[PDB]
Amino acid sequence: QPLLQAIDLKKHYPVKKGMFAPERLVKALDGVSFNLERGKTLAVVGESGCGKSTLGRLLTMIEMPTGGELYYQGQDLLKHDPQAQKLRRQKIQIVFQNPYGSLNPRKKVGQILEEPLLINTSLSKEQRREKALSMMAKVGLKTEHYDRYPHMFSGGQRQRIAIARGLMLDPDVVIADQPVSALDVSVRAQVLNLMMDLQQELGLSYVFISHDLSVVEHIADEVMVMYLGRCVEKGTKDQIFNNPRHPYTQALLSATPRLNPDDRRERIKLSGELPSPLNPPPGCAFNARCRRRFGPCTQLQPQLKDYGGQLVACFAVDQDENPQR
Amino acid sequence: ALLNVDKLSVHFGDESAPFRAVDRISYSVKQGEVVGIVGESGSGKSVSSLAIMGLIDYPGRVMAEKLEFNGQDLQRISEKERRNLVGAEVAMIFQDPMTSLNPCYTVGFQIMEAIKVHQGGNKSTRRQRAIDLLNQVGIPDPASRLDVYPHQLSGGMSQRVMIAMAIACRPKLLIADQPTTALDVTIQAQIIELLLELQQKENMALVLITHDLALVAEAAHKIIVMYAGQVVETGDAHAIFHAPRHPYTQALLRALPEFAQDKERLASLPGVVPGKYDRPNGCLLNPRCPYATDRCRAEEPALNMLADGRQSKCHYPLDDAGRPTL
Amino acid sequence: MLQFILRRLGLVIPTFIGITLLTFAFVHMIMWQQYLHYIWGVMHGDLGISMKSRIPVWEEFVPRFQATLELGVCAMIFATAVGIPVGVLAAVKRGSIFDHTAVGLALTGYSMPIFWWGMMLIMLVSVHWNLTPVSGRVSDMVFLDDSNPLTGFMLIDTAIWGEDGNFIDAVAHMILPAIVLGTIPLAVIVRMTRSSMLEVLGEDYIRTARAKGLTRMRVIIVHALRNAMLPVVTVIGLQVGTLLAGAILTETIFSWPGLGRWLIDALQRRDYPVVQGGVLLVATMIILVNLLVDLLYGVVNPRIRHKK
Amino acid sequence: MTPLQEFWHYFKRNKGAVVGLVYVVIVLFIAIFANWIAPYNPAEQFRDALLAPPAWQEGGSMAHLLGTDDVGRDVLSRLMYGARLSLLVGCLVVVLSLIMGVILGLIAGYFGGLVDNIIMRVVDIMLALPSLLLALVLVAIFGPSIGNAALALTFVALPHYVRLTRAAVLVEVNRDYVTASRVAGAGAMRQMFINIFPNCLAPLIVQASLGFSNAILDMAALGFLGMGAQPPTPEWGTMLSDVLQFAQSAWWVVTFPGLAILLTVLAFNLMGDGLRDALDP
Ligand SMILES: Nc1ncnc2c1ncn2[C@@H]1O[C@H](COP(=O)(O)OP(=O)(O)NP(=O)(O)O)[C@@H](O)[C@H]1O
Ligand code: SF4
Ligand code: SF4
Repeated sequence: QPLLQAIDLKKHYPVKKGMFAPERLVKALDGVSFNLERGKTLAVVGESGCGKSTLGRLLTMIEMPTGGELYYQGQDLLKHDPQAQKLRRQKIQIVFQNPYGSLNPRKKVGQILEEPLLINTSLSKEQRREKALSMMAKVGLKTEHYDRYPHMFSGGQRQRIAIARGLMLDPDVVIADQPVSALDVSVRAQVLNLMMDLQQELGLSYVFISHDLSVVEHIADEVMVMYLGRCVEKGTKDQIFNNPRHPYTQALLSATPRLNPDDRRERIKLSGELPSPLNPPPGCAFNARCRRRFGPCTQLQPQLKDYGGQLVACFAVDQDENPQR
Repeated sequence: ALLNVDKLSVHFGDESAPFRAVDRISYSVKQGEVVGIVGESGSGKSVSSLAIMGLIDYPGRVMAEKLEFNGQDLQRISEKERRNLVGAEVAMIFQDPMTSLNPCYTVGFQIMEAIKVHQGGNKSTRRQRAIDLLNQVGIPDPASRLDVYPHQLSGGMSQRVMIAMAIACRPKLLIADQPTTALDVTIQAQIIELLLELQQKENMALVLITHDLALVAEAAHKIIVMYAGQVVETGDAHAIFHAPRHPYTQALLRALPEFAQDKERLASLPGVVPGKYDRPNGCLLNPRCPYATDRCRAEEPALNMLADGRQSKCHYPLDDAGRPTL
Repeated sequence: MLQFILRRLGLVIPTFIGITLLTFAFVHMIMWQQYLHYIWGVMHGDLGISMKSRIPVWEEFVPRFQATLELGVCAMIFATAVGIPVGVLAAVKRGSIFDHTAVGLALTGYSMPIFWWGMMLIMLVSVHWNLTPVSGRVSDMVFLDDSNPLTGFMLIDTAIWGEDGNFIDAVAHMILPAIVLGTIPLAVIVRMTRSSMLEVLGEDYIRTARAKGLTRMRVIIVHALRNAMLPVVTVIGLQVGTLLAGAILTETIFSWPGLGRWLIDALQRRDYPVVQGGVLLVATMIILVNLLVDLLYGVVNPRIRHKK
Repeated sequence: MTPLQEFWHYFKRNKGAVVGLVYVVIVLFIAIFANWIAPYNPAEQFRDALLAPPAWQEGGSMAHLLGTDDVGRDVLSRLMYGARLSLLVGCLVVVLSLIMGVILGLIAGYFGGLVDNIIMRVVDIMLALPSLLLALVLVAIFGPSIGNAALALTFVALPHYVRLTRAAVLVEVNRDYVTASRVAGAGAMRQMFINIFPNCLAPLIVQASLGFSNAILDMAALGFLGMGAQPPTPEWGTMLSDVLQFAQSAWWVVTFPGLAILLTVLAFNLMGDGLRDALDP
């Protein structure tokens, strides 16, 4: 039983083109599924509007899904029962993209860290402070920082406070919504080192959401590539960065810049711009942009299939692997 | 050289204790050259560009020995004569494409205004030129695009309009401050590709300033590395990221995932960038540097010109083995 | 634009039905279908009889509405024509002696008791310096021949059908009322024009305007002032609503024929029919002015105009 | 620095603000200790002197510093007792309109939905008629008196504070720290009063000082029109009720009550922009 099962998660927000128009669904997420196991990072990669941050919000129940199943160790988290609410509130936690907006600017760092323990635990004030001090210690802040306001800290130190608040209930899963994107190179390195040291000590699993493929290449174990709310390709890090099968994965891994002249790759020349989810194209969502476009691609929606242990959704790969078509 | 910055300095605040946002920097740009400027927050990259453009406002003060562009001293020319250069021989693209265009006027007004101020001409010829110029940046259906307000564009389309508006009068130098932050990876590849096709077709110099070293290593010929408001290394793109001569450049590379053997821990420097009150005596990296020695606290390092043609602001420039030449 | 203006109508109608129900509660208490009969009364013009005059509230309202509208447009023409240039100039010259003087005088005008300011100007520039007339909309020397198709607007009627000097009387009586009433509008417009201009002069599109090599004039007039006038349009709407509070105060000391003097006299004499009907006629006109201003904001602002 | 000392260090940059605060302090000390400081009782009619000039003007008397009104009462003692009633009504108007208005604005902004529609349509109906005209309608129905004027002013000032609190709360509720506490398990009473309220407090401290300005202007206006306080009461508005007849006979009677009002309101507006300057980066 994997630590977290997602089965067919869907998020279909409804919208109005003004008063007189009929309601229409923006299918912001459709049909994602994964197994996450204890001590591993699963990475979600894709450009803007791919659904990657409506996912994560579903996994932490900031927003309720419009279909699918979400199991922690065989217990369905999507039940409304208070007996299940306590479990999901302890076990699954989030670190947000913005270090300036995710901390309350009129509370002391001690209060930002004690708030989770007031709400969820029996602990007296004397015990609560020792958990907060020991957690600041674990993320590399000082005891003297306890009384300071978040405006007294650098962007890197603010992300360490956000991580410490997440870790405060001793979780098993941390969702990380683009967590080092706003940071400079030398402080990005320290926040990445910290997150991997916490995975070695606590045994956390991360669902890590990122537009930077370098960092994913660095930290991830499995990768999900997403386009227009659907997964396009899923596999181990080794497969995705050495034998990418999907035309969009091949485009991301070539549009990503690299230092070493020996690490250059074939240039793939994507035209146009990302489809609006409010006006989605028929068939495969990449058919407006794909080099490999074939007869089925404008008619039918591709589904993930297993090719050599790597899942991919593409009618051209189906024809490469089954020449009988 | 097309541009000749010499001992440029830019200060903010009271003259008894100034914030040295740029501190005695000196660099040059040749015709048709692509120059990268790289450095983390607080490094001062943008302030040299804003000083050439005259965009440093009332609390800030620009001092230099030589700030020649195209043979014109940008510190001695009048406001009349500065407006003959800015937007017509030197032009600039900025970081946020969603706010860089004026909300209240169409894309076509904003391009046709730039043509009017430097080249004049009737409505017909200015429209035709905006059409051609939107064609040149790869806009789909230019004609129908002129009457489009900025809130109707995407971020990538809005950078393409900024490039169109900047190249309108055929400048000799194009400056780009982080043109691809907060923009998607496949759009970033298109924008840098477009700027490099324009650098080849128009023969213009391109100064490309960013925090991402990998983008610059692909695009640029020559790279300038900035720390704490001053230049710390200058050299060819191919060499600077393979045998770095300054300890900051070495650390800035070893902190990138590119050199990580899978899960092996990344290197970093201790400490933080020296802002207004934290300025060290001697070398500015001295609070942080692995190789620090007493000379580096007594005496500020010269920008030493090395035998391979590169420059390093260090007393003990790194050998090819990555160790100080004590 | 339709999917914007139709939502402004969608907020106006519940507000308007509200004022008809609350004024119904007031005329009933001083057969739910008695509300349908009362709004039939309102729509057929059958507002009550004023207890002292014994004349219908509508027959009294019309002349005084006119007389209030002259003074209102003069107060706003003064406040907008003086205020916007001073606000632009102050923001363009930030920290200058001009900027401090403009901020200080705008605080002084926004803090001022309007009735007292009128008494000080009456005392100074009609009693001690004998420069302006002390009261009234026009002097007793003006007698317009009724046979002519008079508009009821004294500036217009005396310009077209007056004898020699009668228009000069009609303007000389109006300048003190307009300056006194227009002082709070002018103070709000100078303040809101500065703050709106200074936030705009910080925006990245003005860095682009200077980077294009434009003259400072084009940067202020063309690029800055259009973005800065969006909030100015807004507050001008709040002022042309709230202006009738200044009318009650100014019309009393200046003995002006006007809605402010007719309403406060009715309140002091407990002539409930005038205040019961006049609250409906004031509140409906506030709703129409707000509705027009929102339509103006919709055409000016291209984020609202072009979205749908 | 600590938030209180950082506030003062920034507030002290605005000299005008300091001037205003000085003034404020001064008039509050006059308002408290009026019974000891003021020369004569507010109601005492002299008759050996009647409409006599200020102490420096010829035919005036140095016994009555700011001269005398038409029924023989000293202007200086009356201005000081006017200060009591004007600042006391400012306190009730601002304190009750903050308490009721901030609660309704948080209830409207956080819970949203039907509750927001009911609150905001009621506030929009309440603003469909000008401030002073709605207060006059209330006071004429219930009766002219200082208490009825203070209550009418609290009721009319309320919608402004509701609308301003809601506008601040909707800017906070979308921010990630409100979501983070919602995921952590915080209930609505905690989210409103322990998390959102201290973040939206910055505008309300500005609007408290700008609220004193409108409270004493509208109370003076009410007084002037004979609705706010009755003729014997020493109130700055009432003192100007019927004075325009004296524009030739006695300039002091028309001048000093309104100059005092202007000074007071200007002082509080000075503090208002001083607080604004101290509460943004
Ligand atoms: N509450 C919402 N109602 C309607 N559409 C929404 C809502 N939230 C997000 N969307 C749309 O859902 C699509 C994708 O969701 P979003 O989380 O924004 O994408 P992402 O790729 O995960 N993150 P980002 O990089 O910021 O675009 C976009 O078209 C959004 O505009
Ligand atoms: S399904 Fe067709 S259009 Fe889609 S990625 Fe595969 S080949 Fe391209
Ligand atoms: S000059 Fe000295 S302190 Fe500076 S980088 Fe080199 S070795 Fe380090």
